[PDB]
Amino acid sequence: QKTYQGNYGFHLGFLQSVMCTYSPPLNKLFCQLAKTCPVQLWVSATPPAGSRVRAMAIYKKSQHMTEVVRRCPHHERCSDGDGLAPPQHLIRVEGNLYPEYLEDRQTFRHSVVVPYEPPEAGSEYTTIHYKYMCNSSCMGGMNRRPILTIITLEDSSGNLLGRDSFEVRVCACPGRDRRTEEENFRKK
Amino acid sequence: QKTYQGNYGFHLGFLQSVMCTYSPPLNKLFCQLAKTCPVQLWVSATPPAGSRVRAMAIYKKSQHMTEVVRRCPHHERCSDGDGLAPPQHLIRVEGNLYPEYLEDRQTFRHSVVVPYEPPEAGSEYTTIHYKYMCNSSCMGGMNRRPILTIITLEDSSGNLLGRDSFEVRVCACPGRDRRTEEENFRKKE
DNA sequence: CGTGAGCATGCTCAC
DNA sequence: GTGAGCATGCTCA
Ligand SMILES: [Zn+2]
Ligand SMILES: [Zn+2]
Repeated sequence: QKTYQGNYGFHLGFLQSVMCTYSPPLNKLFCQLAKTCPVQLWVSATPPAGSRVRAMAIYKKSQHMTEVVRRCPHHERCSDGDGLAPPQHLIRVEGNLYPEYLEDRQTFRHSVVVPYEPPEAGSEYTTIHYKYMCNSSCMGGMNRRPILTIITLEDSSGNLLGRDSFEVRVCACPGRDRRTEEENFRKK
Repeated sequence: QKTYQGNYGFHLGFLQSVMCTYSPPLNKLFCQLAKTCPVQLWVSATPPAGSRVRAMAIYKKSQHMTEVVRRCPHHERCSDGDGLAPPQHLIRVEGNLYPEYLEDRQTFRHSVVVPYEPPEAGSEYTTIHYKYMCNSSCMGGMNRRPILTIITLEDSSGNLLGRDSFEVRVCACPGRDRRTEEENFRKKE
């Protein structure tokens, strides 16, 4: 997808380095099922009060783009809910008291929204912890299809203020697969 | 709880083997998902009328024996129904007009019973076609746990007249895995 | 119909 | 827990 730093210079950042690892040249996150991944939110200017941060997954390949990304039938019933996220949601937020799990009434896409909070004292960014509740390979779900996670900064009214994204692969061996995908990578 | 021929010499045989292939030394059937496997029903003397044949799967390993063998959530919902077999049943019967899919309300175990039919003209055994609707590897299902299929010959009152059983591995490459398991089995020293 | 090599990807098991 | 190697479904010459 195409980014939109917008008027507040909004963009993501990732801690360097397993259970979670980010590849810059690929701008792809590799992580294990249900493991927390910290994502940094950077702005050049403080967003208006009441701004929100939304996370959503969409299939990368054009031919799958219209299909809603949801958990596979096995994990959807594996009883591992936190009492807040609906079972069919792939993406969950950890360490936040006000998550909102939504489903678009038109597209039926799932998303989890959290309030935007300015960086703590001494920091240049604010961190949000995300979890993916299915592997990219789960049958009846992502089915080995790569996805993109779209992080959008919106105002209290739900208007787009900024947007960024990264590709993600939820798998058993993040470190192994990242290396495999980086050496198989061809540029131009 | 043990194979046994009974008053009718009831035992199983298998057309010999790939899609579907049996290994005598292993007494194990290696087949592909949803592919028909013909198993032969042998008897020393014809059993009474009203006799039926039931098929049931159970996990081989003791620490799994108590868990019901059923289809994984993905396949249970993958609309491949045939209009009769409940969607969660692993074993289905092919080419038989009236199979009966039951679920023991006490053990919750699935089984499919079919009426017993004497061999055709010029044959010594009767053949029943089964097929498995999940791979042994299905996550949420057998999850790589080996199962045993138990075929029982019972009369119209449900009384056991004989029993037999074989191991089964439903997989993508039956020939590759049969060879591997037979190779590994030879290592009994 | 019918072949076979290599790989993708969750799992298991020594050090 | 850390790297090696296996188990097992899929892709495609
Ligand atoms: Zn899943
Ligand atoms: Zn299955």
